[PDB]
Amino acid sequence: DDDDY
Amino acid sequence: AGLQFPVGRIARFLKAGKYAERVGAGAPVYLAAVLEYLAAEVLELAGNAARDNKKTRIVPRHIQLAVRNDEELSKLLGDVTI
Amino acid sequence: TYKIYIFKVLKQVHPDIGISSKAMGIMNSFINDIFEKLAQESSKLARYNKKPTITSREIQTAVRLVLPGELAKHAVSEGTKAVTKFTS
Repeated sequence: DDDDY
Repeated sequence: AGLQFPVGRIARFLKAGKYAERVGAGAPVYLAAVLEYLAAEVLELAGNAARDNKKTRIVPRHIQLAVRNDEELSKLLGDVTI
Repeated sequence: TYKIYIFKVLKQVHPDIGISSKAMGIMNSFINDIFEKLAQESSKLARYNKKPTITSREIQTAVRLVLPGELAKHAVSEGTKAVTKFTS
């Protein structure tokens, strides 16, 4: 998982 | 100077690491403009890869593709993993 | 950290494109690595003088040595313009 900055 | 990148922390950092005992007022401006130029180059290419792949955000894969397809960025930055 | 400045530049070049947390970490590592390469190089150049002094001349040389040729040429021009706008 890689959420918005 | 036109820039978005910060000129202020550079002189302090250079003195505190003893990179030099003195820093000219032009040096931080020059250096921030160079770092901004390189960020803009990578982002523009990474964003092009995102759009080409019909994405609305840059993910690691897009930066890896951008650096890999650019001879000078690959030389400057090295391999991008994941 | 350069992340906020990288974000602002992303929005000038690609107004409609975002960036993941992991991608922004990579951008920020690139900028720190280059900073250190240019700072280290400028440190050697300035080491010739007593009272070692980093000026825009040392940065300019450091850029021409560390960056690949076409990147170096555009960066030097960007560096020069920014110091001209600041100066005048």
